[PDB]
Amino acid sequence: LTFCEIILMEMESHDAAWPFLEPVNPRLVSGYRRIIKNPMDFSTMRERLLRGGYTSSEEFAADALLVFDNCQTFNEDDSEVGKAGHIMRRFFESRWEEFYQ
Ligand SMILES: CN(C)CCn1c(=O)oc2ccc(NC(=O)c3ccc(=O)n(C)c3)cc21
Repeated sequence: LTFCEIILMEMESHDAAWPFLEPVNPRLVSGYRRIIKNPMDFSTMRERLLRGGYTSSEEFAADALLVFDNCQTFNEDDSEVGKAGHIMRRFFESRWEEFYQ
């Protein structure tokens, strides 16, 4: 899972990562809690990873993909947040394939 941490750090430093660094505060984003039932973000992933809460790379990847699937459900593809989610998903998938094929 050290390679999960490497990928997480690269995601956290990406130019398109800004929507995903911290949990969405649903008080500030109308409809978020109604539409997205299983929120996820990179800081929540980091807290779990550091504490040993992922028992396989698959569990970590499922949380990453949940970030991107939530983003695609909630936001238009041509919105700033939606565009960022598509970039981040492809970045994740590309880096993932280097360590986990
Ligand atoms: C103007 N506008 C494009 C940016 C505003 N803006 C900012 O200046 O700093 C931010 C920091 C975080 C957020 N996040 C969200 O808007 C959001 C909305 C739906 C969603 O699914 N996610 C994952 C994130 C927005 C901002």
